[PDB]
Amino acid sequence: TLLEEKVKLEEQLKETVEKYKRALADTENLRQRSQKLVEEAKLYGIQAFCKDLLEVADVLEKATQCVPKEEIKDDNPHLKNLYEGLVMTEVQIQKVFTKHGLLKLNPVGAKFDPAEHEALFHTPVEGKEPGTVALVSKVGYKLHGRTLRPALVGVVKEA
Amino acid sequence: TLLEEKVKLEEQLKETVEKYKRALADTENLRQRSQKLVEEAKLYGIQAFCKDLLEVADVLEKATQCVPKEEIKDDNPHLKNLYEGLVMTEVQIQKVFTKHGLLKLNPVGAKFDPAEHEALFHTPVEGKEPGTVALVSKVGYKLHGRTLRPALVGVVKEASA
Amino acid sequence: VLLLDVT
Amino acid sequence: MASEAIKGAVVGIDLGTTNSCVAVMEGKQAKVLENAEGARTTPSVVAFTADGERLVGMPAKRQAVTNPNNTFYATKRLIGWRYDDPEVQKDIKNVPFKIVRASNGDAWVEAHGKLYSPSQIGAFVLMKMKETAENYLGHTAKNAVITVPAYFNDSQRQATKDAGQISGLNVLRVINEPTAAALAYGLDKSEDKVIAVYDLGGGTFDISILEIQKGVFEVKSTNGDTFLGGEDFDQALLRHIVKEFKRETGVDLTKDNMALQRVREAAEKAKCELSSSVQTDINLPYLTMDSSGPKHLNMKLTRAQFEGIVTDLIRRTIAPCQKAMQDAEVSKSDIGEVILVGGMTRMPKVQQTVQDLFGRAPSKAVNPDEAVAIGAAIQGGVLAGDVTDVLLLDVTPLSLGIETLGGVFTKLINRNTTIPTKKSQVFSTAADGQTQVEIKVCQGEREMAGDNKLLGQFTLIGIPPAPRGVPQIEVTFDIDANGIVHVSAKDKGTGREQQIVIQSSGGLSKDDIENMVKNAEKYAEEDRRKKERVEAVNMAEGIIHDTETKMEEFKDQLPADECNKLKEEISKMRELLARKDSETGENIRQAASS
Repeated sequence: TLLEEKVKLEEQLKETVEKYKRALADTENLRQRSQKLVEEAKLYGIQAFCKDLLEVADVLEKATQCVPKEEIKDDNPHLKNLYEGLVMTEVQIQKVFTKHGLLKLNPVGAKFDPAEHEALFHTPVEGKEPGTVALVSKVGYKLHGRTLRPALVGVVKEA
Repeated sequence: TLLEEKVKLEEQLKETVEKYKRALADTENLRQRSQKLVEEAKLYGIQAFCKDLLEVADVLEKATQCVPKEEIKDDNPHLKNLYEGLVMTEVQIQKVFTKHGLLKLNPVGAKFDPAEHEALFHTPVEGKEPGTVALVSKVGYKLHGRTLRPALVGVVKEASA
Repeated sequence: VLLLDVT
Repeated sequence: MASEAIKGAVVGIDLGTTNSCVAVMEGKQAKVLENAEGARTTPSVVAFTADGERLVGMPAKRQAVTNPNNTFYATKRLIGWRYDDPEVQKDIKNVPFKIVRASNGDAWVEAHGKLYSPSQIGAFVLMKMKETAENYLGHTAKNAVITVPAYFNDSQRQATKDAGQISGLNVLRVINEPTAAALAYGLDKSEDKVIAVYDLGGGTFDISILEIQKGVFEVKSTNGDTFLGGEDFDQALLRHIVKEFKRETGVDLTKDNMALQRVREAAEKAKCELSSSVQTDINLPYLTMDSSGPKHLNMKLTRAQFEGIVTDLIRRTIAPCQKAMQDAEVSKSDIGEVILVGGMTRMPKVQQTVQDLFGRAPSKAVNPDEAVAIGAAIQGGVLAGDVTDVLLLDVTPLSLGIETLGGVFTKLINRNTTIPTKKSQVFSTAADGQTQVEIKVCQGEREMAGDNKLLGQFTLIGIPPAPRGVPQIEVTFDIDANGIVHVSAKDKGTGREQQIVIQSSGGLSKDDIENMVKNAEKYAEEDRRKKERVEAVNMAEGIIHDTETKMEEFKDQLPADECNKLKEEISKMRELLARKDSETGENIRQAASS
């Protein structure tokens, strides 16, 4: 009679405590899943922003590079000020990209890498190893160690 | 002692049952809050990148307006190409901004709204209704209702008379 | 004898 | 009284003079909440409009220029002080807003002919913080743990309690800033010690000598400089930058307004950069417009230059700390640990000064900007929440799972999963006509079956005949508390269940948590590549088997000599050089139509 009360209470205590630990351990996994979901959403948003931001840097780099360095003289002040402003803006853009993970890719002479380098054309070049980036036609970019846009480069072939 | 011990242990049983009820409430609240926070991190989440590119955009705008616009002729061809490249960069960055909800705030004649406009002077301006923007010293930027940089405006004041 | 995985 | 049954959410509202912060306890680690604008620190500015409003925060800093006589800022210097006090008498002259005496002779503030106590301004700031906490949490946050300066006497602590009560918050306890910093750094469960807190970077510099005897914190002494803060350092750097620009070119930026703001932001960025790197570059293209043309600023700044600019400000923190040591009756040898709080304590020069001043290496493990808020959140969680229950909740040491037909290691439970959990996943037969199903349970992190470990093996015997993919088997893990994993395989539809009580669920608790995970991250891309290769082989052989079965069903008037893509599929299979066979899997042609 009264002895059954102890057994019933002990069994109920054990079952309820196990159920409570089950309830308090599911919320932790749910919180971890929530944090992972938030991280992935943020990463995808930032990747989408970077894919559109690359073009601004490309356009500014081409515009500045197309001006030869010979004609920037003190007798053409309007071009000198503009060139200085543009190169400073380019390095500012690259600084901000590097701060938030967007890294450049200029493997001048580095070995070919399908992950980050794309072979626009193949042509043997003297003095360079086979399968080595002799020239870079288009610069590539990386995000957090994952290639966002492969660099279009030329691969030295065998002659 | 047996009866009081049993009573105390049953009270602990009821307490842990109500704790389990609280745990269910907590995990449901966590589910709802996670569903809200994923949306918040999807709409926003590029806030640092935009807040850092605002100054590049302003510098490009200043560079576009810098050239006196009278020396860009065929006599100086390299200044022409550079200016057109800079203008192309300006329009490209403005197209990239608005693709992600980054809308410029240029309230030349709107009412002074402190949630988006950082007042700079309270100068009295004649012929303009009090509480508007006399001029925009710097264009603001916002994305999805979350202002990133107030447009540094100058409000007008009522006449002293 | 090797269990499969449901897609 | 008995258990108060708080059963609610506890938030730690770090109510500061200029900036404020609110934090909550997200399980085992505290978290700082971002406000509506996405910024973690809410300005403690309360501004009133012409008709009536209560703009608080950035919507009140922005409007302050048009409303200078109704923008109440830095009012925490008037809390709990009478009207006839020396500090209030020095403060009243400088502040634009009107300060009036109350009925009880207390220093209040006035707005549009209405009396506002310094407690009510804090109440409005607390209301903004509670609104932010309700926006994040979802429900109402009723209980809070507010923080006050360590020198706040009983009257000012009572005023802070009244402010918290006015805003509709259940103020459990009003905590000290050094106590909250110690809790955030983790010194609550510590032996007897004497610790010194170094608070530099805000609107004031405070140094307090704490003692952790018996597990309670008793503040032995407090000291510091009132007129020294993080704004002076930024102003010094800005003055250096503008002076150097004027020296180099000849245009003074003090007359400018937008250029000054650009220079200030660049100086702040460089100062925040001159703590992890020796040198920095300050580029501000098109800074000023002149008759001869635009001028672009370009300055290089070295760490030594910055350390020499502000060496007087750093050296002004040497005498108050020494006097705090003297009053507390302790020396350099009696201090057990130094606690760094404040935004400017990340500069290696400041930490070098602290080490030279206490003889101890300061602890830099907690973000000094948000140490008070996190400490208040931890103390609040301990005081009324149930967090130590989660603390004792053990987690799985390393991930578990079962084997796969293609050699893959399916992850049913990940690595860092709380122990008392149950998870299930359905699985199908290996091939058509199979009646014997074996389960291989192993523990590891690599994406391979036998490359990590092997806990055990059992076989689920007896399956009714059925085509491949139709039978369903529920392999569910029933790991209970105290790391007792009950691996069980369930055959859905029929009987013949299996169940094992595999032991050694993290029994070898060692550095294996950190060293089997260190080499698992380096060997990840190759592991993913080989897993993708074997999955490609698996689906390729499945497709080829389906194609062969369909071909052996229809044979009459079947000129399938052109349908011999199975040969090239097999040839590609015996080739460990291609990326994947997914693009070559277009071998499901069924032109025969059964």
